[PDB]
Amino acid sequence: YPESSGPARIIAIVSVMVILISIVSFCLETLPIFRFHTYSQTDPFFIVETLCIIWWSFEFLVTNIMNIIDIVAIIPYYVTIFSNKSRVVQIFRIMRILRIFKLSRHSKGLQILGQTLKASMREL
Amino acid sequence: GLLIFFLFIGVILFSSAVYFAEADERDSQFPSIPDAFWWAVVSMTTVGYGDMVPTTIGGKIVGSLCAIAGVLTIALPVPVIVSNFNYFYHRET
Amino acid sequence: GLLIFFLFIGVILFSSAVYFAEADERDSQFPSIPDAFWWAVVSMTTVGYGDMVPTTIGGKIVGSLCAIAGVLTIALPVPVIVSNFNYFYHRET
Amino acid sequence: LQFYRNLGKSGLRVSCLGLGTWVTFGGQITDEMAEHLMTLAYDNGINLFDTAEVYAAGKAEVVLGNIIKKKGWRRSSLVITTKIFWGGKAETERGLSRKHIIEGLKASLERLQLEYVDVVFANRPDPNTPMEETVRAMTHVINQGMAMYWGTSRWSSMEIMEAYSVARQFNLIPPICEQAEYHMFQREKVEVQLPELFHKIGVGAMTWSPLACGIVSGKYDSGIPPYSRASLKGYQWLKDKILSEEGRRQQAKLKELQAIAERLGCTLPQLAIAWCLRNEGVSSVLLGASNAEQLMENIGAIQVLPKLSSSIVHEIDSILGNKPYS
Amino acid sequence: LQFYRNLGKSGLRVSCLGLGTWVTFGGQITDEMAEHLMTLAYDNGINLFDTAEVYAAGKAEVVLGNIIKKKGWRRSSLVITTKIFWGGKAETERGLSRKHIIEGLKASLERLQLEYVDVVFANRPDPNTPMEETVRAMTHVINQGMAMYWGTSRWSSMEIMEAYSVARQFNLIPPICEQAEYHMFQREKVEVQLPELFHKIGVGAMTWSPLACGIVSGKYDSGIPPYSRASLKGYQWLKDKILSEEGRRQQAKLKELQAIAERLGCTLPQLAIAWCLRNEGVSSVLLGASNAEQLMENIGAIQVLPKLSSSIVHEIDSILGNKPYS
Ligand SMILES: NC(=O)c1ccc[n+]([C@@H]2O[C@H](COP(=O)([O-])OP(=O)(O)OC[C@H]3O[C@@H](n4cnc5c(N)ncnc54)[C@H](OP(=O)(O)O)[C@@H]3O)[C@@H](O)[C@H]2O)c1
Ligand SMILES: NC(=O)c1ccc[n+]([C@@H]2O[C@H](COP(=O)([O-])OP(=O)(O)OC[C@H]3O[C@@H](n4cnc5c(N)ncnc54)[C@H](OP(=O)(O)O)[C@@H]3O)[C@@H](O)[C@H]2O)c1
Repeated sequence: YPESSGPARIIAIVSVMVILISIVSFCLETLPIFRFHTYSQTDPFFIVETLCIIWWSFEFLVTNIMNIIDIVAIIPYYVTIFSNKSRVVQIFRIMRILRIFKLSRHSKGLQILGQTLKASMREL
Repeated sequence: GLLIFFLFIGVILFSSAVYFAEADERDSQFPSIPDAFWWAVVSMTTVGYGDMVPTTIGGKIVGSLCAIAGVLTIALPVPVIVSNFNYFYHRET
Repeated sequence: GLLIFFLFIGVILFSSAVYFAEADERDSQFPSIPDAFWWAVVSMTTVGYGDMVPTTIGGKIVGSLCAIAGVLTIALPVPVIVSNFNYFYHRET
Repeated sequence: LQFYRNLGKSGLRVSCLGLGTWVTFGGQITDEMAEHLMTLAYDNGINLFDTAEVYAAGKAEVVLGNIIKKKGWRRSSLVITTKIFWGGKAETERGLSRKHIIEGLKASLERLQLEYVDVVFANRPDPNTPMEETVRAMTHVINQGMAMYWGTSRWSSMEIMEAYSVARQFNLIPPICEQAEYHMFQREKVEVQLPELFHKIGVGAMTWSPLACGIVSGKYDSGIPPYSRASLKGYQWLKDKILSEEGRRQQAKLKELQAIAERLGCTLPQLAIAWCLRNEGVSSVLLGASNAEQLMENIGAIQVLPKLSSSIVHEIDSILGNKPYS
Repeated sequence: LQFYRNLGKSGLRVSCLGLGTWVTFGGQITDEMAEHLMTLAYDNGINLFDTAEVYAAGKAEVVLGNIIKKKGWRRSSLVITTKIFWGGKAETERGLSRKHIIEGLKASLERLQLEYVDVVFANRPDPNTPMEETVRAMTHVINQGMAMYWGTSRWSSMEIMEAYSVARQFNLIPPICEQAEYHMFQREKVEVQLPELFHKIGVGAMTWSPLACGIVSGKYDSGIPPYSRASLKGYQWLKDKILSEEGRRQQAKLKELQAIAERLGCTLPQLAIAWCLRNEGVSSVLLGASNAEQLMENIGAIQVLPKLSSSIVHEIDSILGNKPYS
């Protein structure tokens, strides 16, 4: 409950950038100007990233669809962290993008589209 | 706003898919995700320049949806705006 | 009339932006504004020939909007004309 | 000791061991295997890969090309060679005429998905074409940037010298290499004829079938194993060769050579291959392999090379009893 | 007095001062600075820019190319030169073989975003390649329109003459220039060896490191300044050179030269550079600069040139005490 009163409300803005920038970073990785322990893989695109990776797992405890939007918003991360010290785990870096869906928690227009879909499965 | 927000979504979303689907290519026309953006927009809006297209299968699958989703996306906030003109036009008439 | 007037507007408007956004280019496909016109129309109407496209970033941003605005523009006077046929068609039926 | 050597006296540096694609690529092995073989080799520093239009009706070139594109290796780090001669059933689709050298190399390039090969070879001599025509075509495809150098395969040293003098006569490009068969039971040409050409006009040797199609490996010491080349459909001729009286006589000698191998601390194939590399006149040996094990083993031939002492060599000559009359 | 001179005896007119990109472009300085340096130079009439595949793993070529495209200068008003030799870690990615000269120049061209360079250089001699192969490759890339002329760098005058005679032998194109190091503490080759080649076969000199990497500037007269090349990571060798006993002995002489400079009314760098241009055999001096100030100062060397009288030159020879034995 963001807009609960204003104080517990602006706690939403601190979730916006943590996304509207978590995305910004996820894209700059693929940049050519920024690209065994190297063939797979400390580094900014790992710095400001976890700078929010645990920031997520925080409210992650502070079920439902809207919630799974934060679980999967951190799942693929600790998954590859887990072995072969020396194309799997590939299906998980591409799943980091779903993090954009975390926006629906503050985008009514977006969530509207959500039901507009399930309420149209037979159409699609 | 809604129109743009959706696009932005479909774009960042589809640009990423088409990339990790071409990544492994001696021809991939997508240097990176931010690059694909151009492709994303042009595809969703059904312009189809051609100055950038998927060569692999994964990409062409991704692209297929990108074209379809493009229609659905735009074809939502638009109708409203359509009515708003529908009105105002005849009101002051 | 309205349809054409709007286009004319979006065109002269977008052709100018895409120019001053490519002006500084060893590749700019836009000799001048009057040239961009062709691009403008083709983009707004979602044909997407490709015989002319933005190469820089500014231009591709400009172009993005040009595609979007294209839809909105046409999708205003049209609906009316749509109804006018909707009627006349069944009237004489 | 030196893993890389110049092809003849050209400035092109090839690994002393290269991987071929005859019988295997597009034919006996799967593309998965092909990719595995090539990766294994490339990672081990081998930069030479030989193929031909004739192999598997062109399939081999396709597979090789596919792998190179998929692995995305830097073209400048590779040395692709291909051979031309038999490019079809039509009269005009074979030989070394200007028409076929161009059409053939262009076709192979298309299958290889490469802009060019590093060395193009005349798969065999062509008595129906004047030498001048051939040298002009090779020179043409090189100036056209479809090849970097050209070589001959199965040519007598007389024909190689003819090509060379013709080249000097018209200011064309001389061939820089000859692809000759060479193994313990086939040593006349590489040891007698070719050496003079090397010291006189710099032409080097890139030998093939170091194991005599697998005969010199020792895998046939007691019959025709299953899935062995000799057992493949279309290779009855190889089967005949092995079971013949001479085939027997040969096998009997490999048994003698095994002891040599054991003394050197290596395996028979490793010896047979290192043997081929003992003379300076040999720039590289094109290896054949139908699985990863074979290739990983054969590359060990490099470690044997330093042990091939005059003594060891003489000994081998005695066992083979076929050292060519100097 | 004459700001523009022919490169050797070719018909190519270069400014007697050119700007290089070693250490700086793509490396020590920012692209903003790079663009500023190049604009400054271009606006001042300098039309020569040297680079190499080896510089910054190729980054220098990229930056230089970027600037040329952004400024939108007319290609016909520029003279871009680039050097080839070290193009990668792979065996086949270095040297002057036909394979590398083509692949290397083609790669550099791609980084430069240019259809061609005006002069392509063999960055150093290659003993592993026959001269004929090299001259044929250079001639090839020129007929292919990837280069307008070709030159040698760090070649003995013997090798330069070999290339030349080989060229005449096969009706190829002779090199037109040699890029030799040349400054007050390195004068043997440019003053003894090269002059004969200039008068005999028209080969000219395009010298590098006129300030001995900044040593002859005088900025090290009392230690290693901060942000100076000697202080860069990867240039300890330069630091060693400066602090060595000979390094000291050198600095001691610059002190003597300063007086000469003051008499001439210029600065030490201006003198050191004008000095290099005193002989006709030198077509141009490639300058190095890490900031606008340095470049704006160095170009002043042109005004000093007319004052280098026999007296002044002799005097300098005495101070340096190293005039090469005629
Ligand atoms: N210039 C020409 O006209 C010409 C002619 C022929 C070939 N070539 C070239 O030369 C290359 C090599 O010829 P090649 O294949 O005949 O070579 P090879 O070395 O004589 O024979 C290789 C074959 O022997 C077997 N083998 C290899 N290593 C073995 C090991 N360690 N243990 C057991 N068996 C082993 C394998 O066959 P199995 O496992 O199937 O029994 C393999 O396919 C060709 O690929 C081609 O590029 C050129
Ligand atoms: N042919 C070859 O193999 C070859 C080899 C080497 C170089 N080259 C070419 O020759 C060009 C010039 O070489 P170079 O850079 O060694 O030239 P240089 O003239 O010997 O040294 C230039 C460097 O000295 C310092 N400097 C220059 N002017 C100065 C001034 N007025 N006051 C104080 N410091 C000053 C700067 O370094 P800091 O400010 O960083 O101390 C600058 O980077 C290269 O860029 C390259 O194009 C060719």
